[PDB]
Amino acid sequence: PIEIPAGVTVTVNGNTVTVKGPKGELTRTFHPDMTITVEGNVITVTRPSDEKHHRALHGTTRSLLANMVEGVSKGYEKALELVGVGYRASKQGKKLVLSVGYSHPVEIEPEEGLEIEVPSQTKIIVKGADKQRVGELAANIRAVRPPEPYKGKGIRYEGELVRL
Repeated sequence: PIEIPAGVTVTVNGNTVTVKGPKGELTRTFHPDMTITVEGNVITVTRPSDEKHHRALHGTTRSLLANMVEGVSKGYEKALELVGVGYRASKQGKKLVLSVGYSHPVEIEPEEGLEIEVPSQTKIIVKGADKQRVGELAANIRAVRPPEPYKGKGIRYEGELVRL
């Protein structure tokens, strides 16, 4: 079973599961053949048979739930860094404002369930409960102005190896 940490509320309705927590809320549907139940303090997954496809479905369903529980409790994040003189980021409302060498700034507003933090003018942190959506928004930010080959200016992931 999956342990429901504190602060986390799990709701099951047929094949749709909703998990809420301090870091966010996520709703997910699972394979019909799988039975999901909140057994007091733990989430249990019961497969219909012992054939292989079910055994595989069972472990796959279990993992997804575990990660849904990890996301709203612990949350996920991806950091990016700005490299280049005059290149800076700031937070104006829910919006990320980027000054990356164009005539005017680029403003990005995260969708629902996503946050963007700017702890220093050259560091951007994207966070949320869905690891995928976090990965996707950070790739979209970097894509505004990826690192150029001669000097490495642009936006790069925090540990991005971009040798000039």
